[PDB]
Amino acid sequence: MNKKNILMYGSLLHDIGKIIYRSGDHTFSRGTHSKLGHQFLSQFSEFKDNEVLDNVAYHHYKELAKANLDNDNTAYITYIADNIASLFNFDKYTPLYSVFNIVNSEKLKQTNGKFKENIQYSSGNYTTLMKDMSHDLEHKLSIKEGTFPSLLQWTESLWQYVPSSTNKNQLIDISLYDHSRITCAIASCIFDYLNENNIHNYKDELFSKYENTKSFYQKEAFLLLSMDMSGIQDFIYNISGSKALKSLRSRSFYLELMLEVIVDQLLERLELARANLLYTGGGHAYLLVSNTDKVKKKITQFNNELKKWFMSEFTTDLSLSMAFEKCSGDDLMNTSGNYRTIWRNVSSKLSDIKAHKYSAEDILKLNHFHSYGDRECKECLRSDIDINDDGLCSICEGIINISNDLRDKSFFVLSETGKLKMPFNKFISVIDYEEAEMLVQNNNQVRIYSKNKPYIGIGISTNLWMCDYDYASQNQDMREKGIGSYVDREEGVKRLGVVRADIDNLGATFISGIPEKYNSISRTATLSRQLSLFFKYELNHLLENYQITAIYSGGDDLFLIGAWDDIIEASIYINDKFKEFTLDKLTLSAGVGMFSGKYPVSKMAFETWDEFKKNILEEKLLVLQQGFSQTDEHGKAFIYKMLALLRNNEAINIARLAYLLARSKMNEDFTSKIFNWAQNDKDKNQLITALEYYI
Amino acid sequence: YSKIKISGTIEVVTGLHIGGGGSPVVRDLQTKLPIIPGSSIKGKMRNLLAKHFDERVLRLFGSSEKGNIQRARLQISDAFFSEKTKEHFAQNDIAYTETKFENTINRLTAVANPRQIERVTRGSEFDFVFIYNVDEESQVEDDFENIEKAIHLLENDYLGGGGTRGNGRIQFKDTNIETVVGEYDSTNLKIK
Amino acid sequence: TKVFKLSFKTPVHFGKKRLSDGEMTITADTLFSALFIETLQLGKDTDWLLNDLIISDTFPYENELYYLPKPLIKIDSNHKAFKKLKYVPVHHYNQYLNGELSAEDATDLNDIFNIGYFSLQTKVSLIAQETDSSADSEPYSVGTFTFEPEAGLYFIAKGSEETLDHLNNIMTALQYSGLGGKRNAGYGQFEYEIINNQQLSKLLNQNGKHSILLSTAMAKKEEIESALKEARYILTKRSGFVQSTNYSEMLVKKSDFYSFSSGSVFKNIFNGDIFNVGHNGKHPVYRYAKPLWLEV
Ligand SMILES: Nc1ncnc2c1ncn2[C@@H]1O[C@H](COP(=O)(O)OP(=O)(O)OP(=O)(O)O)[C@@H](O)[C@H]1O
Ligand SMILES: Nc1ncnc2c1ncn2[C@@H]1O[C@H](COP(=O)(O)OP(=O)(O)OP(=O)(O)O)[C@@H](O)[C@H]1O
Repeated sequence: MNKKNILMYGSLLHDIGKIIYRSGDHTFSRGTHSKLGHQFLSQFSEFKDNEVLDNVAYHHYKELAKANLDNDNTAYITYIADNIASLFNFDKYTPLYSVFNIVNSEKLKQTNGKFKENIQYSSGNYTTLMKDMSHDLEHKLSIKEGTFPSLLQWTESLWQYVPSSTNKNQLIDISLYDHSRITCAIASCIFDYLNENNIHNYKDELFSKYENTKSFYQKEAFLLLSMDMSGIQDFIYNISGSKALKSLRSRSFYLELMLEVIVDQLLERLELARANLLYTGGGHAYLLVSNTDKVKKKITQFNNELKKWFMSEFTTDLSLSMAFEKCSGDDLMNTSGNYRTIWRNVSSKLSDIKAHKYSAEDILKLNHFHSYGDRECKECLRSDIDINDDGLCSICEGIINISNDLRDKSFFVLSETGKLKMPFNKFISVIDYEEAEMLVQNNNQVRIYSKNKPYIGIGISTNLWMCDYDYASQNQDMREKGIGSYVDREEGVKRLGVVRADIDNLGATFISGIPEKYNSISRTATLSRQLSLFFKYELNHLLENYQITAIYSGGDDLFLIGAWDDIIEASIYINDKFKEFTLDKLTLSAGVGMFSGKYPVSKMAFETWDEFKKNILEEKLLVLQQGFSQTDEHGKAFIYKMLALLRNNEAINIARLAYLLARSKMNEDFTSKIFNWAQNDKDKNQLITALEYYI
Repeated sequence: YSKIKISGTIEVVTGLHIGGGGSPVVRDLQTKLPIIPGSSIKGKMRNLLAKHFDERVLRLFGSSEKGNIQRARLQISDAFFSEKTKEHFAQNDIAYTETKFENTINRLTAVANPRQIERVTRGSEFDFVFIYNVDEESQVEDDFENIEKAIHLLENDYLGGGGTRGNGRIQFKDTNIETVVGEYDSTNLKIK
Repeated sequence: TKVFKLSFKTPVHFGKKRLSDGEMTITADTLFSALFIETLQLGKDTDWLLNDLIISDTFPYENELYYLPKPLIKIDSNHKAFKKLKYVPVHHYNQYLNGELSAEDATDLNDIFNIGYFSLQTKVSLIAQETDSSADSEPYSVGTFTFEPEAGLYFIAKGSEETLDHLNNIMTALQYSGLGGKRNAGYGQFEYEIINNQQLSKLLNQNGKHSILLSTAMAKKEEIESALKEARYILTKRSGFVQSTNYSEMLVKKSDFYSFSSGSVFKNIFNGDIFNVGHNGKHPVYRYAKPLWLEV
């Protein structure tokens, strides 16, 4: 095996022995984690590679003291990597803690919650996980050059809530999956930096003396890279046609998959692993790559090619900017909070290299092409693109095709023919799992992108996360239906609802984070993963009982559209369920408006807690609904006269409203409560809102 | 090249209903006073003056969609409540909008389903401005004859919805015609 | 070097891509186009007011506060509160250029920036077979903006005194035409007043090293290489149709043109030019690209 792949396959399993010791029913070597893990991996044909066994068995100082390994043996990089990612009585039942508590615990420290109140884990669980991983390791896992992403996926599937270090004296918030992933990432970066910079006897380069060791932490061997999609909003919100629902779910997905293919292709160029990706979503992506001249030269060339492409189709609507910054490993161990400095510095370099975007010859070429062009796509508000039948270009029709194909099929394939046009001379088509398999033994150079589906284990199984829900398919006709399919609800006015939400404390949370003591790469990485998985699974589950289709969701943007009443109810449910998952540390701000059917959705988008739930919805709305339910003949006329009196805030109007309520036939309690509320400004505004909701 | 200004005020003889909201009526989203759009004036005037007969219709309002292009020669703006109507309604304490309750009768069933349609108050006054871009000297007499006949027709017709059902009758008072650009005389042109 | 103040009293549609779109301010492209069309309608001579007049974009005002765009200058600290901000009044502009603006001040300035609101007015078109027989109406939408009783837009123009006298005459002609989209349907008339504000004059007549581009410009072919040495800028595809060029309006459409936005910052000044976007036409069609520089 390539020595880099040896680092990969060994590193990602360095602390495997922990799950084995913690098991207790699998403690063959009750001495140290290293020897036990070494013994466990040593029965299986595929992972019968020996140097991987050395890597796993020697991940710690004491063991390495006597292994007499070569001055070049991959395990040494593993040692430094685990140290970088990082009195010692490990309690096997230690419950994992959610990072979200600690984030804003500086202001308000709440009772540390935990995953599965005072929960505790038990021994047999680990034994079961041992069984499961032996099963997958005999039947699903196999060793080849290209299966490393699959190994990473299975680690992701099995370990995301098994605590990594169970030290009683440390704030336990790292899953073993996170520890393993970041260790593998750092190991890859170290290997490239050392191999490129003409050092081979790594035992003497690193391990020899702690002062020399400390220098290696100080050498700037790492580069952090950033990405940013420029023109999200105007590309996603330039729709006027009749397939508003169908396009938007598809345009949003096409842009998302564009970001994903860019990042994957870049990683392929730099010969790095999928682990080095730390965050994707929205338009940003962060990559941790090697600090070599080779890597930087490739990055410059790849930026050139990408920018030339994006000019060759869009020219203002979409562009990508990348920037990188030297950083030293000493900064990754939260030595002087300098992680925050370097992270802000790369952010500034990005925000200031999005200024100078086009060279001189570029802007000349943009302005001097006198070309015979037709006019603007009805669906896609764009002139430059070249229309065809029904006043639609080829790209918009491909978007419509992928829109039709979304609901029934789940796997997404990157191939040379496809349907939609992908950056580096590729295309996407759509298939099913049997078809995916058939492509797999065909050995086509393919990647599979899925609809939130693990347990794939198929070729390049890449469980990309995207919240695809639509109540429109729950009707008797499974085919996707238009925006009128929610308008035509008779339980209230035939109108639409749209909701937008932003995390208020998210800039600080990814940047400031937990102060002065938990600011490693590992801990911010796990926080990122937690927020991402929340917005890419939990929405799908939470939205089930609601007549809503999910448009764009992820990062910190929540964009859902559906029936009026349903949008309000789902918004309240989502706010509460979020406050649960963030342990009441992070807040959401959201806006919901009433928009009539058949409006150009590009135009409705540009228009768009405890108080509203407890005071308005729960008390006033309920008593009002009961009041009208008990007493008939109170049609929209009576309610609207109530409005007519209320909105004009005058005392003579208060007397008139008293007369009107007297002429009604409600129970004395209802009338009395209404009149008492009407006497008070806050209460009367709330009453106005509540009765307006009644209609 | 001169620009002729036709200004005046229009009274709502019977209640008016433009109802862009529907059944609300068009308003301004801050002042909360109703307005009467220029599009309404122009559309109804065009329909009437055309049904009266063409080239003149193309001349006054301009179509430019039939393989030849003609620029609009009459510009119509919106109208708004005058200060006089506002002060009068305030002093006498009159609301600005009336709401009429209506009803429908089914046949073979005789169950009534009611409606609720909002209507601008009788007596309200709207101030309007028209502009005439005289691009040809030798046609101003003809074009004001046409606009005279159009206004005469609108006097005897309705604006907005439900006019067959009894609303929208308007009146035109206090029209003055002044020349505001150029050196063309307008002391002989006439509009009721 | 006078400035013009525009009051409207009728809602205006200004447009970016579709008739249901609404925009608050417009650029020197549309302004210069309007002045040109009114000059031709008047039958006056066009050479004088072609190659001597410099116009800045439109910039909004409130009761007694005047506004200019945000310089895209590199401030080294949130990177959030400044992003949501577009315009900075004349009082605090030098403060912004020299870092004397604080985050709470940014929140306050944003809070005070209520200078108009947006709306969509619905309309129907019954010229269709509803005239003839059973046939649905075809509702369409328009996008409008309305200013509060003490808002509007303003210009900054400079040139010889004779050029400014001509500009005054043409503006008097224009105040009774429109400055927007659906002019003939009842949108966009205005009354204008010429006022000399001491502070804006002071701001315009400084001397510095940077430059803030207040209009939309594009350097000529032979100066762009040295023009773009150190700059921070945004490009905008500016498109649109033309009025009375060939037979079919739908067939005639200006070639797309890109120009720097109205906030870009430059080291080396460039003069602009009135660029043709013309082809397949009976007369040249002009687009405007000449900068009005603010030197600090
Ligand atoms: N497909 C999408 N549809 C809708 N919103 C999206 C989509 N992808 C991302 N977004 C959200 O839209 C927000 C606004 O994107 P925007 O156009 O402002 O781009 P940006 O990355 O912030 O660049 P810029 O700084 O130039 O504005 C993003 O921050 C993201 O949360
Ligand atoms: N998990 C995340 N990790 C890192 N950055 C994130 C994450 N989620 C969202 N973001 C960032 O948030 C941006 C979205 O900006 P948006 O305007 O929606 O809100 P914001 O400015 O972050 O929020 P606020 O101003 O309320 O703090 C994305 O472009 C991205 O850079």
